[PDB]
Amino acid sequence: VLRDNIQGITKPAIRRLARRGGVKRISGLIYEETRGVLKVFLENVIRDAVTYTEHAKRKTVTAMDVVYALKRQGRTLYGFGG
Amino acid sequence: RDNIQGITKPAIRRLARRGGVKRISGLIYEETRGVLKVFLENVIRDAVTYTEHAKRKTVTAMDVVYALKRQGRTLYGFGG
Amino acid sequence: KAKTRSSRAGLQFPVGRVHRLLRKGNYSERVGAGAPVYLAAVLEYLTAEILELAGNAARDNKKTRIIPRHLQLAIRNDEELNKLLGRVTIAQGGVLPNIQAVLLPK
Amino acid sequence: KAKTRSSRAGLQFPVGRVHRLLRKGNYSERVGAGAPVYLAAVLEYLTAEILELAGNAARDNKKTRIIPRHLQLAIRNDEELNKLLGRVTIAQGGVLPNIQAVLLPKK
Amino acid sequence: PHRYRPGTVALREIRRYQKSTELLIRKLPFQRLVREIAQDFKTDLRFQSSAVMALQEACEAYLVGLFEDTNLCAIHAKRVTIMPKDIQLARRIRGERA
Amino acid sequence: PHRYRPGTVALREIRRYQKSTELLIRKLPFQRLVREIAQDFKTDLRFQSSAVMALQEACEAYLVGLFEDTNLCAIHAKRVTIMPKDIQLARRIRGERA
Amino acid sequence: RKRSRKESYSIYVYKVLKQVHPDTGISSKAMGIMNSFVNDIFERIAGEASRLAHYNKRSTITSREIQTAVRLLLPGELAKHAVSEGTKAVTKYTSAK
Amino acid sequence: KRSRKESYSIYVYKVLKQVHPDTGISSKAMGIMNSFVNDIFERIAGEASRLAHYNKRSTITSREIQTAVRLLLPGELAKHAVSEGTKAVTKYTSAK
Ligand SMILES: [Cl-]
Ligand SMILES: [Cl-]
Repeated sequence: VLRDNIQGITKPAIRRLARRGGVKRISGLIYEETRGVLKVFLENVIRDAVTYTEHAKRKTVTAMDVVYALKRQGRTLYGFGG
Repeated sequence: RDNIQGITKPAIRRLARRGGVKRISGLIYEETRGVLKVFLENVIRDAVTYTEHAKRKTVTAMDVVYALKRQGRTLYGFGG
Repeated sequence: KAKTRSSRAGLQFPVGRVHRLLRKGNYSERVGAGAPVYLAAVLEYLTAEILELAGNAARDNKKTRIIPRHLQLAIRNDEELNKLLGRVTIAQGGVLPNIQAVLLPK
Repeated sequence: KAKTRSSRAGLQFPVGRVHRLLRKGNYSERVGAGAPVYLAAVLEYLTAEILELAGNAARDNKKTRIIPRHLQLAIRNDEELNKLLGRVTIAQGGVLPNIQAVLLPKK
Repeated sequence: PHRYRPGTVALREIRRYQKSTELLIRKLPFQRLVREIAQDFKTDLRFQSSAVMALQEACEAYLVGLFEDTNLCAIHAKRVTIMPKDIQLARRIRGERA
Repeated sequence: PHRYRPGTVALREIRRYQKSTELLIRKLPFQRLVREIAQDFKTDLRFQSSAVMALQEACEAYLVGLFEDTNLCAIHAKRVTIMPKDIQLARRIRGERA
Repeated sequence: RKRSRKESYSIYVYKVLKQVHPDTGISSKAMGIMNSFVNDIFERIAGEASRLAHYNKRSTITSREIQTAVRLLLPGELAKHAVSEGTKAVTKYTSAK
Repeated sequence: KRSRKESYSIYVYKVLKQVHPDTGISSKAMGIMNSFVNDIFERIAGEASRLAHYNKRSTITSREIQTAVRLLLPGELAKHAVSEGTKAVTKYTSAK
């Protein structure tokens, strides 16, 4: 019902990420640039994940699909069934 | 010996030129010599591990291919 | 009589040698009879898709015989092939000519 | 009898379970008998090393249970372990405190 | 009137978030995104709550990783503000793009 | 006499070496280095001519690819010269050093 | 004993070269490179398929486990096509019996 | 009568209690140690798997592992992992 959710990654949330980043000062143009890179990254992982879901004739995406996806993408996550 | 200096200034400049580098600080030359040595050391290590495990006293192209593939620097046109 | 499965699939790629490399490869206990087909298919296709572009690259440099640089030129200029071969070094293939604008004079 | 092989290797890690994972993982046709030993040995040793450093992480922090963050602080602060876990995200692990100098105020 | 000088809170804000580990994106928003993005691949999907969380951990870790690479590029150009050009440069040298 | 202005020989030295593929390090120097570095990990080793050339074909590919990244960093600093603090930034973002 | 027998792909690279560019040839190093290239993409597809099957507790790499390996390893257009040519080749082979 | 999902968590406890007998570990943190072992399992079982394939062997022996472990593990972590590895095979063959 809200077809453009990329926005829900709110400026403050991105600021905080950037803080953990160790960033002191943030150009305004960033947020959108970030939102975009986020979108790509999620898009890429979730594609591979759903591939894995679909390959197992499941209608439900599992935590393991997301790990198999993150491992392929070279982006390996510990603590969900690794 | 110390064959690292055998990677003359003009050869590094040559590589940089393929790299599309217009201007080259004098420091670079020795730095490059450092990074190169790390790279050879690392590849050769794993290469010679692959040799030793086959028990050969001769290092093959396939040793070096296997290494490069491990090291994430896959090579075409020497086998494998 | 006898007929190479490759024939029965319409492929130049050796469906038989694939089926064997699969079993002796330790990829699984068991290998479907379709697997080495579909694979030889997909190896052939990408082999062609490179050679198509690399053959073109040779004609552009007035050459009958494809050298590595043709392959390099072919791959690096095809966005997809370039992606797929992202971490792959092509021997004796040098680099696409690129010189960053701000380095050019006047 | 009923002696376990871990028991003979003097390992907590299951030399049993490992030998079976090797065979059923499609790594090779035949698995040596020394193999699921030498492996468990190394998987145990590395398990120790991480829990050794992380267990000290949890002292410092005045905590009794190890949380991920102790693992993060353990791994990232050791040069070797960090090379090894180079491409490894550690859920709920966060980042080592680091602030670049040029960003600090001069006074 | 009492106010802190530009880039003083910022620095505190760093120390705060580098000491902690909690996900910094409000969870519902993030979840909604993920499903919006799952539509692009298969209609009427469903997600294990742990899957959704396994992503957010991944994304948040990536972004925080980028901004560190990003922030060293800003600093490379004797700056302190991070700018799209910096991320662009970082992704470039990483291999995320051409 | 006549002489070309600082840079215009370089730009050419670029065009030349991009359009070509000959290996740009002297073959024998390199090979001695390889055996120097190999003695470390085991003495009285032997190499197939090809195996040396496989290494030399990589080292050169790598260094070339590095300088490319290096150069984009130097340029990021509104410079044209490459310097060590450009290599090091590339290699950090690449993930070769800490 | 004349020597040992190093197989290759080089005869299938030619067969396909001539289908695609009958007037065009290919240096030794370039055949080299195209060999490395078949070998590399071989493993890659076999691997992702090996794991695919593992993950879903299958003993058997079917065509499906290739197709899905390929959908995963190849970019958009190169995968659409690889899936097509490989689906084509299977349907044919099957209706040859 | 639920699936029956194994893990390594009981061995992590066992080793936690050897090295820090007074300390413990959260679900999340075990979850991580679990991933860690499977990760470096697969990593080794692979490099070994290769080593064998590359030398036309059908059997992964301890020798393969020792090579895998040299290749995958850094300077000092490698020397020790080999040692505890060597040590454990030696202890096992003598034992019985
Ligand atoms: Cl099949
Ligand atoms: Cl054994």
